Amino acid sequence: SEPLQLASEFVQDLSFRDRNTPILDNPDYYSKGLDYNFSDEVGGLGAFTPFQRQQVTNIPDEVLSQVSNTEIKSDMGIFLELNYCWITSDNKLILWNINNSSEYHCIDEIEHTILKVKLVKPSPNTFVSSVENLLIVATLFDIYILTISFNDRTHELNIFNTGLKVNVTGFNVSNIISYERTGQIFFTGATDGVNVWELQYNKICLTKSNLEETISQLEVDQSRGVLHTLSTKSIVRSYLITSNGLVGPVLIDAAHIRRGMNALGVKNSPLLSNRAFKIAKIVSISMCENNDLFLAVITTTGVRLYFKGSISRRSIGSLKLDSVKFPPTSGPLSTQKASSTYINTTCASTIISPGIYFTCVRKRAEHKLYVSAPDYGILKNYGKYVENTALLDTTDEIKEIVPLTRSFNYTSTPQGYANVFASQYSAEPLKVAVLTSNALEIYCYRTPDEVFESLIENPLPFIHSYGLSEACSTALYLACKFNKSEHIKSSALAFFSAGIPGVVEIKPKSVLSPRFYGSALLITRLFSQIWEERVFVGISITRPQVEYYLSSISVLADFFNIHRPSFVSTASDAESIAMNALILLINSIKDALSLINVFYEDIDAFKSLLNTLMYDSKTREYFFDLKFHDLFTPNAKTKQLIKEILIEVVNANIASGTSADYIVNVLKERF
Repeated sequence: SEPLQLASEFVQDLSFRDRNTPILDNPDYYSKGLDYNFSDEVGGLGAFTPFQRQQVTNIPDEVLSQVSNTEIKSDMGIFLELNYCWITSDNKLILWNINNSSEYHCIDEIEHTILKVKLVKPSPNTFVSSVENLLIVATLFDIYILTISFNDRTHELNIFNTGLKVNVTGFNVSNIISYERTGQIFFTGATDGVNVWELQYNKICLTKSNLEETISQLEVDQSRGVLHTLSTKSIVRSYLITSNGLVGPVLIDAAHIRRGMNALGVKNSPLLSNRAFKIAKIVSISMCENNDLFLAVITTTGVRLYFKGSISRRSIGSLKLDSVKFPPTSGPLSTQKASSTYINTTCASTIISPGIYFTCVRKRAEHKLYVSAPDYGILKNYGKYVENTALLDTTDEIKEIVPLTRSFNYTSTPQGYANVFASQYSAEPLKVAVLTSNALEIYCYRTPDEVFESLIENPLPFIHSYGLSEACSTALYLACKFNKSEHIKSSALAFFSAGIPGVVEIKPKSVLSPRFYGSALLITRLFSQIWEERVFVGISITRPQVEYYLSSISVLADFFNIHRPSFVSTASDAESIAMNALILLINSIKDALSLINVFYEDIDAFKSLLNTLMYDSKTREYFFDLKFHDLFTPNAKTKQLIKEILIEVVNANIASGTSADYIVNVLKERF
């Protein structure tokens, strides 16, 4: 009955709903073929284009000039962690900043032909455990380990030799990879078959697979600690990484795959025939994304094969083919079974979590780049799996494809994992780097707001795909959004307030209107990360974060304070009550964040005061377990505690000038 608790309950119900959206992959989603929204032209999907090319950065001349002379071996790649690229020519290695390309560092401490470079995490129990990353360099004779870090002043890259050096003369190292949880480094040699070695550094290398020709790829399941190897004969071997070594392997081969396909009821695909069969790429799947799925296999025909598995303490089960996705054409299974759209697919192809498929196709006429992104909104709105698949701009041969940012997954559980609509505001904007022989190309993911923006003259397909509530939420966002044309803002506001006159109405029925649910969704998603987190530990969130949240909620506060008489003052009155409660909630959140903002002006003094103040035991305990939502909708105890605290911030000389005045204004008004 009380507004703040009511709004709080709404917010929490919606947060629950956001955390429990369908799991990304399920065999039932596409057992009878993949529902594609496909275009073989750049920009062809129009509004629902998942990615757009935003820049092309050439490999700098000053960098290429030091690669000019290369008699034997050249290679290049992207360092996922550093946002740096690298080139090797014979014995020299050059790293260059993706965000600069005037800033480059050479490694000259290397005598012989470089075979492999790799970025890796340090082991937890070492003298270099503090460093962010290690750079492993393997040549014909040695493995060198360097540290890479950032200077805290000139902000340039520091690269230091650790002094670690490992003899690998008869190896010809061909692959390097790490298990990050332990910092273990596994590697292969081109002259040691399918054997897996390990490098330990407290220098020695030891075999793990000694008492299917050679290994072409190593892949680690970081969430489970599983090691997959892909060999030149398209055989996958999986091992459980344990403290006492590798347990396995379990195998996937062409025969296993034929058995699986026949068991799935899908028979005689020309793309999976014994002649046409070869594996381009394998990519592990996190148990956070799917509890059962262990591994995706990309074939040279562009087919995705999904395998489930199971692991115990010292054992690993054989992988079973759970599902298959065929290329798009132009159920549809029967035609997708024989689609040649992705013939042939190269090993530069990859899958970026969650489920985003970058397909590097080489025709026999020419390089084409495709991307397939699951339509998350459709999945959570309808429980239906649809991929938006489009041709991309890149025409040059693709060397590597790597995400430059963290994946925008919403939860760390299969439920709600791919809810990008909930994480669109908090997650880092997804950018994907495509390295070719001439340039680095950056592709940016298009969020719901941009989709709605493309559909500003007619948001009907947005509503159709994503639902009316999401449409109102995004319209509110765009109506408040900074740096937009007046046309876009006024159109978004018009939709939010009136809907589409004569076509779509926004109103409560006898449930509340999608305008209310949209607004509430915005509030819930903005404060998703800090809602259930404790306020005091110092304060659990930094000062720039506090200013961020405060600014955001201030924008919303002003918005609703202005357009209030249109929403407030039986279904209609229920709507009025809910909306009023929500607006009060917004203002309250603003108030709390404002007090925290005041606290952040002299944080050392405030920490001191908190130390001396922190009063029987149950109250200091009640204080240190206060969550942000406890401050957003405070009970009497919280209110009196905060009152006392402010009283001390003023009584003692912490709050300076306008701060303290603002505080006594607060104590006077709402205390």
